[PDB]
Amino acid sequence: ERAAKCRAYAKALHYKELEFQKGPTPAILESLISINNKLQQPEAAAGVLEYAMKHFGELEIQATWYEKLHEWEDALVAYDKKMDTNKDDPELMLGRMRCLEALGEWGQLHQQCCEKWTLVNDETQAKMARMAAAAAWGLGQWDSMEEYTCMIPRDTHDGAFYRAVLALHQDLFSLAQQCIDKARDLLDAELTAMAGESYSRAYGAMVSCHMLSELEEVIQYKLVPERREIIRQIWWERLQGCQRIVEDWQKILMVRSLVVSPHEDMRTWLKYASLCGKSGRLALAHKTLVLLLGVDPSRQLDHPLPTVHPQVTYAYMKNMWKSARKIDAFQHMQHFVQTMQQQAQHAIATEDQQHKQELHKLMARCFLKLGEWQLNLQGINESTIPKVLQYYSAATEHDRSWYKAWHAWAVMNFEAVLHYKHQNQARDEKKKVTEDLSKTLLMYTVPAVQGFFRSISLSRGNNLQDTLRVLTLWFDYGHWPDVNEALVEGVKAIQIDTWLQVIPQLIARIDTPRPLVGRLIHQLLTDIGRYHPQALIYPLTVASKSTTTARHNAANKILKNMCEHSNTLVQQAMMVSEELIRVAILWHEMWHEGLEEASRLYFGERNVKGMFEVLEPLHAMMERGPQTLKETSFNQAYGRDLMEAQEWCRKYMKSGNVKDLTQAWDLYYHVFRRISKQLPQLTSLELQYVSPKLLMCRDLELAVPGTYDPNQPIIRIQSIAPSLQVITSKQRPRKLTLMGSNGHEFVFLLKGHEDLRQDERVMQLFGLVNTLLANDPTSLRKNLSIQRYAVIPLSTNSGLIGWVPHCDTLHALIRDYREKKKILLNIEHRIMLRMAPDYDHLTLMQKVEVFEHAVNNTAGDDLAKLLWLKSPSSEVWFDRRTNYTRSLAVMSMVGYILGLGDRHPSNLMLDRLSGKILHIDFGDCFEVAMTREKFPEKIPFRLTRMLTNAMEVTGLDGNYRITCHTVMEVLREHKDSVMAVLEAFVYDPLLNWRLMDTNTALNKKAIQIINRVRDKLTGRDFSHDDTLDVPTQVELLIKQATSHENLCQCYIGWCPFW
Amino acid sequence: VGSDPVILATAGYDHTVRFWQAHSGICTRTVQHQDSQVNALEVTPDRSMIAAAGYQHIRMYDLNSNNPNPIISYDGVNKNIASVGFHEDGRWMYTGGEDCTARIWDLRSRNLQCQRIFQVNAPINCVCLHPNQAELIVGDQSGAIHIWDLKTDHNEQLIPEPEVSITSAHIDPDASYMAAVNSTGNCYVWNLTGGIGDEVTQLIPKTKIPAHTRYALQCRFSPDSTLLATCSADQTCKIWRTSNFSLMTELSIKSGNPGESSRGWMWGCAFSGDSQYIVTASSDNLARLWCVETGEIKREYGGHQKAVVCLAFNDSV
Ligand SMILES: CC(C)n1nc(-c2cc3cc(O)ccc3[nH]2)c2c(N)ncnc21
Repeated sequence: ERAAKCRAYAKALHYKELEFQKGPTPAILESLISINNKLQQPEAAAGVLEYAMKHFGELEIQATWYEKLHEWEDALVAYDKKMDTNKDDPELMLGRMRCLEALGEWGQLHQQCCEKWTLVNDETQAKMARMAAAAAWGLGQWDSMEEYTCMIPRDTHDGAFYRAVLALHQDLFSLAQQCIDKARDLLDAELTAMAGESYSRAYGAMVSCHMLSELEEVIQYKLVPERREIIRQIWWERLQGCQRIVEDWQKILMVRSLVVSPHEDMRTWLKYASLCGKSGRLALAHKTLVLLLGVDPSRQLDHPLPTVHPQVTYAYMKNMWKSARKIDAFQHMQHFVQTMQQQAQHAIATEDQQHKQELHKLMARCFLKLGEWQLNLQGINESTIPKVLQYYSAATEHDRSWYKAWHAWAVMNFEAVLHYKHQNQARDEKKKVTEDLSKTLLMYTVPAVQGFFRSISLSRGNNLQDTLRVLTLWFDYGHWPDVNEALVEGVKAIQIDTWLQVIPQLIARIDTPRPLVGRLIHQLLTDIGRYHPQALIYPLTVASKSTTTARHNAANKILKNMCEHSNTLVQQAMMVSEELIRVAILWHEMWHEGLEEASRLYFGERNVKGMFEVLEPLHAMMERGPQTLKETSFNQAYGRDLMEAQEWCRKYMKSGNVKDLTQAWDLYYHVFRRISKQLPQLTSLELQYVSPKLLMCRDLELAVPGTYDPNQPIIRIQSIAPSLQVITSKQRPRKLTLMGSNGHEFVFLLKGHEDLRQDERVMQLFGLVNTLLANDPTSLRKNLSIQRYAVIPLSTNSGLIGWVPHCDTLHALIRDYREKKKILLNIEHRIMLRMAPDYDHLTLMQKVEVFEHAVNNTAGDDLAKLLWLKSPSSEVWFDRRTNYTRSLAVMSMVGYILGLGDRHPSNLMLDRLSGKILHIDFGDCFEVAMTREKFPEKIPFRLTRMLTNAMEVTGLDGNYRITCHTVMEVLREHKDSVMAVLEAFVYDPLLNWRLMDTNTALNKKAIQIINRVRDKLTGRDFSHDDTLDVPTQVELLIKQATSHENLCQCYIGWCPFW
Repeated sequence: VGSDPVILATAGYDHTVRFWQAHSGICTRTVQHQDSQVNALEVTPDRSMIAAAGYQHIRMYDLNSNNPNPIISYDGVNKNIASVGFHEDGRWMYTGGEDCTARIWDLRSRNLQCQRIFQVNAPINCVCLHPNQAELIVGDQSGAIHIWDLKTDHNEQLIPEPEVSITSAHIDPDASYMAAVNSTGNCYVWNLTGGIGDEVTQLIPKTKIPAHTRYALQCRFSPDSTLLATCSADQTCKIWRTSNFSLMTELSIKSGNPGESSRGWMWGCAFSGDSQYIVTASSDNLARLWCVETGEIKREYGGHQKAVVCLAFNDSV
């Protein structure tokens, strides 16, 4: 019955929206926030209110807007403004008061109640009572509570509630007992009275019911002396666990206050204060700590802080820093530590070990802040570097374990190395120079290495960054024995597990010319070979077949070492990969691309030296002789011609004719025409013709590609499905399907000619970003995540991509809808050309019209509409939309940092079961797509018109933007991890090729890209000088991603009207 | 066709440049301009030949030879050519391009090259020459207006509101006023400190007119210096009193019901010599002749298949 109630609503919202589509009225606007609320979709509705503001300033009084926007702090100062400018206006005061009762400002709420008591208004008299009761409750004054309770009706849940508290203070537990059971029933009946279209009062009933059950434990704490630990435990646990915004916890604690004074709870109230500081209610956080100190809002401001409670002071000190006063904050810390170490070294009379310890651990935290703050106040230079390093090492001493302490120390050391290296590039821009430089860099490198190692061990599960960092030093330091010693110590020390995270990076340096570096890598890889091979074969197999000798040499060595070990795995994985590369581009397909290229060089470029380099590897390719039926069938129908076409080419080499060369091309064009015919015929491949070995494979010990992870029992290639659908495309990729040793099937895309190694590290980045999103509570609240793939490269050409189920490309879903609804697929295109045949060459100004002309005479629906018709219900329609909006936004921000270009309608897709969106093809990364010569992207991410449409009405105001900042905030917080990963494959030696395409050393280019990235993660991506906070930068991005000027410039294929 | 005392020229996306006899609506001659839309048309002061600024070329058809094809083509510049303008004495021609340069062409000599170049960061939408032939006003997409002294080669720049592309600028014949119009749809008016001859030539801000909500596409002064005309993407040519800077007459083409999705932008205008009439270019494939005072549509020159983006209009003796 309850699941069927929201269905009625969802289906009403659908129309309620479709109505708003036809004309936004404050009428609908009202009934939209309401229905979205019953649907307990708060943030979506909060979007509706934004639209309410930015169009109708018309429930008026900016303070009433700041009040519905739950921004009490803004509404209070706006209500003062509106009260002092105007008169008394009985309602202005009520709002002015509500702002206080939410802010917990009992001091002002009680005063404002008594000081203004003409209140000839009798409703004003009624409302007055409820507030000024709780106001007096926070101010001790029980007489004042009773007076104002004697004015709250016993009919209201509120009237019955405050009686329970007055009884419990004056010790009347039979009264208090009954008052609770009546307040329960007066709220039970009230939750059916406003049966949906209510405030966060359905969420705040859970606040009152919580308090009522807690207030029954306060009863238990009066009569039975033997729950004084049971009760405090549940109180304490249902707190670190519980998540209720500041305001509610005030009230919840106030219930507990009737029994335990704050000075016995301490940890409770410090935990509470802690939260008021993170959420940013510092003025409040303070008042909690001043009470706990029992000493001044340090009004005696020049005086030292009281060390009476070392824990409380430390809170105050950081509240001070987070607050305005921060040189002051830094001071009190230096001194506080000094007072603390003396309070240890002397005052520790033996029989007090726990106090000593907690005291050393509090200090390590202080030392970390000291280093941290010092940096923020001064920056990094010759005078800070020693001090913070000392501060951090000091922190290291007093905690020994603690990820953070060891981290901070390593990162400092590592930034000292950087600070000096980057200073010396400054020096060389304009012998004893290098000898002090090498002494300098060596001095900070070794401890850096050391630090990262102890930090990694203390993470375990969460250390990608540190791990990657160790590598930067390891690879970057062309090895001076000192650094090498420290690494080899570390390698021994830290678990093997670790390195799996990093395998692609290691293999990128298999063939390091530096000798001391290679050795360790090989050794490490072979030990990673010993425990979890599988995690190693595929990647090693790729390397073992590499044009570059060094690579495939040293790759083979490791594989050899793995045979004394797991031989038939190395053997199976060896052949499975070989065969898949044969199956990827079949013999004739390679002749088809190689003949097009060779004809461009000859007939179109007069290049016969380039042409000979195109054909000769395809001739030598077959020189080995056919090995599969398909290779022989080809050989018959084409081989004789081709072998003798080369004959004529090799007569021309020696004769230097052109009639010798013209007999060859006579034969060459013959087979091209034959093949071209048979190419649209390739719509399936059967194993038994194409690769027999693979058909034969039964129950292998090799694991189904990209499925291996410890924790999880190994899933093996139990059999390969006999047929591969060939998706007809420009690269006819195959749809390979394997049978798993667990039963379930595994599908893949077997791609021919795209270097999948980039998209691999891209996945790596997404992995991390997922972890970050799982760990941010808000993002976890909303299920925010990226869809990642299994990318298993096979060679520089080929690779395997994990097949995601239930997905169609944006383009597909549309193509279908348009054909179903009888609309010409490319209509916006045809319209544009009808208007301006020369569209591509128009002025920006001119284009914008042609573009607008198209948009205005075509449906913006499709995607919105086709996603409604798809839905089996309406709640399923609704959640598929929630999932959509969010997933799309997540990638909007992530995609931005990555600089992910080329987001045309065939490069993204939609999971038709969840509603979520997914991006494919991560070639065009970093500004690349925008830096290109012809048709440069101006868009930061596709936020196109039918994507906007498909969201809620009031889309970008609602869930989209909210989810935008959230994601972006997580990203900016963890700006270092995110950058660790990115640097890792910008400066990857085998991937720098995607930046010399600015033509159609790299040291300097790679530098830019990463700076570009940091800019994005610090809000400096726009104005060089400003430092834009998230919501601004976000707003800026949406703006840019939306601008008709930007879109009408997009390459037509991108479909800027979709 | 240049022998008629009234030259009226129309260009657009339909690969023709059409010539009209003002007083009738009959199209006189029509010329082949292929491989691009026309961005700007301007008849040379000499009335011998007309210039057609387009995509990476300025083709120049003859008004006297009443028949042929381009006499002069100018090439070798990439991206669009936005504005043309001539200097009174026969031989100089100026151009603003998307390639961020204002260029000066010697019409009395050979070379696909140009006598001078003035680089800016950001493309140049419009270029016009102060009546004193001494200074060229250059507006670009960044929202900067450059006064280029053709003697001192001194550049001096002025941004109004902009972080906004200024779309067109113009300067009244009497050299008292200069006007810039931008993509916000604002119109800026400056007074001219007539430095000239041993020059200073300063600009003193007078008004901002909130002319349009949509893009403002061109601005122009009547020969009188009486009126200021502003064409826009809001399908409108607004004519402003220079005494008041208030709206005198509004010419527009906006359907007659909210659900018609536009049809046509007001791309350009040119006043008549006696400032009595105004010509109008629009994306609805028409040029139009309006009475400046009543706002009467005194004629409609129909012919072009595709949109119209340019006019040129000549009244010389
Ligand atoms: C044929 C269409 C529908 N398609 N393209 C992909 C695809 C995903 C993908 C991911 C990459 O990182 C690089 C290239 C890619 N290509 C895909 C996929 N991964 N799963 C299911 N269908 C898919």
